[PDB]
Amino acid sequence: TARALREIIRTARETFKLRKGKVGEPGDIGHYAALLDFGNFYLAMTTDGVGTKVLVAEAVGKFDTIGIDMIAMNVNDLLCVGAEPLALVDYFAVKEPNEEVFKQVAKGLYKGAEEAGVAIVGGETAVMPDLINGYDLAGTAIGIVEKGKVITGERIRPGDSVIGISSSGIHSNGLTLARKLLIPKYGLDYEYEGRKLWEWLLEPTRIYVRPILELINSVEVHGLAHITGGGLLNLKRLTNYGFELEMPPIEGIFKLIHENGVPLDEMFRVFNMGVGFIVVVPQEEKEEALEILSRHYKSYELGNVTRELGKIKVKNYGITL
Amino acid sequence: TARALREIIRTARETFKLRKGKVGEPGDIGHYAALLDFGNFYLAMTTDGVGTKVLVAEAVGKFDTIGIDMIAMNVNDLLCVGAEPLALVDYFAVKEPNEEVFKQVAKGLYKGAEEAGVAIVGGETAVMPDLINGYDLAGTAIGIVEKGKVITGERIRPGDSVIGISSSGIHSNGLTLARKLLIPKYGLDYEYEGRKLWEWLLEPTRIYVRPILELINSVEVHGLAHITGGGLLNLKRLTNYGFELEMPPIEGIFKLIHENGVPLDEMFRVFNMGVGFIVVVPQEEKEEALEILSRHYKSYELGNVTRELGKIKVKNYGITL
Ligand SMILES: Nc1ncnc2c1ncn2[C@@H]1O[C@H](COP(=O)(O)OP(=O)(O)O)[C@@H](O)[C@H]1O
Ligand SMILES: Nc1ncnc2c1ncn2[C@@H]1O[C@H](COP(=O)(O)OP(=O)(O)O)[C@@H](O)[C@H]1O
Ligand SMILES: [Mg+2]
Ligand SMILES: [Mg+2]
Ligand SMILES: [Mg+2]
Ligand SMILES: [Mg+2]
Repeated sequence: TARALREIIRTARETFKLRKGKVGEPGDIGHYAALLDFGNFYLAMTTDGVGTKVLVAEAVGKFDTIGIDMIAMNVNDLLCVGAEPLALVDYFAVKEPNEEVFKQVAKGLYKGAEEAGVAIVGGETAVMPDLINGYDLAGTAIGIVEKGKVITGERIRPGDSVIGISSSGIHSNGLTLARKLLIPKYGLDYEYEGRKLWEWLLEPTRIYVRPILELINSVEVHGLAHITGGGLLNLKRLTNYGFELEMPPIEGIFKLIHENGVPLDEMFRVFNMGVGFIVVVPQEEKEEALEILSRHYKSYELGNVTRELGKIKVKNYGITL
Repeated sequence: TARALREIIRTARETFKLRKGKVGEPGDIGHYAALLDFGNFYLAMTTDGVGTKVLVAEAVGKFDTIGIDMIAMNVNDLLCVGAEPLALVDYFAVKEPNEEVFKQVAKGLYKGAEEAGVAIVGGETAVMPDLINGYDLAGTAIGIVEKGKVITGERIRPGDSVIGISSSGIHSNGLTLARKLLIPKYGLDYEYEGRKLWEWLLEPTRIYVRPILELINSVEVHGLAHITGGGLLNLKRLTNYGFELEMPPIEGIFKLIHENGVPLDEMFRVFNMGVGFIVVVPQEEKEEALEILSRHYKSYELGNVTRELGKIKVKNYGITL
């Protein structure tokens, strides 16, 4: 996947000169959102989809929260440059204009937008049954960050505290491995800790806008990472320094996947393993940061930034990424 | 589709109040781009895909122009609120990450971006074979328009001049009808009026940024319409007044589609029929408008806006929409 993308990223970088010295001049590609220079402030913009989570929603006739996943995926990324989310458009590529599916999608769109503080300002509906085997929901979000208040991770230093905010569950990454591994063996109706497998797989992605905007307005923040594709590897997008981490107990759907033979190092690169968002703050700000985040969701002191460049050591599981 | 979309549109309008009085407060949904209030200017933002034209690219193995279709679909829509395109992200949802395909997609991306004057600032690559039967390429673009310079069509008045700019060909709408009607009977190698069927179907969408930016900076412009889905019906989005039009002769791929049994009333509602972009200007600007446009592409005085309401009379074809 990354080797195929090389040609597109290189070409994209060549277009940057088109907006040189002009409104909207961009930063580099590779971070959680693009930054566009509008003088006093940057506009941040990111585009992200839900993934094959939508195939579970279809089987049980419940798209009621898939719009939450879409909104969460986009606005949580905007947070990772320090931006306040403002607006979103949605791209709905569908096999058919199913009024039942669309009515369900609409319910979660409002719930998500209110929690994220964004207006849904437009969108695109593409009915292409020869191209789409289902209902693929994506979107694009923009937000604003003042010049001088971008948070890319360049301020991360060894000794910084690393704090994790609990995920609500599987979120929207790793669904293809989980679907292929569990559904044929167990059935979608398989009951695990009092909920059906489809409920574990469909649990809507958590939205972190309110705790993170409160955090960055109260304490000095050096890095912010939304845990999506790549798992804990997303931390290396913030800094060259290493991490020493104690990850929380493996529970819920992650335990079920693990007990079905996925190696532990693979799942910390694929699933969020209970931690959906990670923040990096100076050690002296650790307790206030935890107090702020713990108002909103269960949060963990995970560990510390080290001088072991490039390594992520999950000490309590004996895994090094 | 419009029926299935009612609950999504209704719900999206209910989210507008989340940004009431804040940066990014939106205008209404329904137009070619969303308008976001940033004080002295609006940010315009739109999201659009290529459509099943990608199936033709995949069947023949030629992907080096669908990046042009994507960028054209998005930046041409930005023009229709009077905005200058600035930046675009691409959403590439694929069955497989083929490096040859991606290498070609990147050539067309660069050419579209340079002609449109936009930087490609990021994007998203979703590998989902259970959900995608090919290579679906879409994107989101943003532009800027100063307060007091928004061109919505509200200034359109009876008597105004209606000018059409030629398309390059089929552009990116109606491909589902053209593919299903023509390929099984003729094959993609069939020769028609000097070109193969696949060349008729894959001709890249024209980009109108340079002629339209010159036009709005030179003359008074009352409305701008990019001719996409719905064909000439897109004029009804600008105004409730009527139109009296003479459309150019039926040529090339539209002629072959017509000869294969699609009535002209349907094709003026599906295909651009030779006109890719329409502008409405007061009659005293008509000749200067034609001068400017004709320096970029073949353009036509199509007709006038009428005091009569709601109808689009294509006079020389005896058709009323
Ligand atoms: N098709 C694409 N076109 C342009 N840039 C892309 C594309 N896919 C990914 N990128 C860029 O590569 C980086 C990694 O993106 P991704 O792997 O989706 O992670 P994330 O969503 O967390 O940024 C991002 O900065 C993104 O903008
Ligand atoms: N899935 C969606 N969610 C929100 N708004 C949508 C969606 N699909 C279409 N719209 C809105 O409907 C209007 C028409 O959309 P569309 O038919 O794609 O035409 P266009 O690209 O010419 O605006 C646009 O204002 C768009 O923002
Ligand atoms: Mg993302
Ligand atoms: Mg559209
Ligand atoms: Mg469009
Ligand atoms: Mg992404």
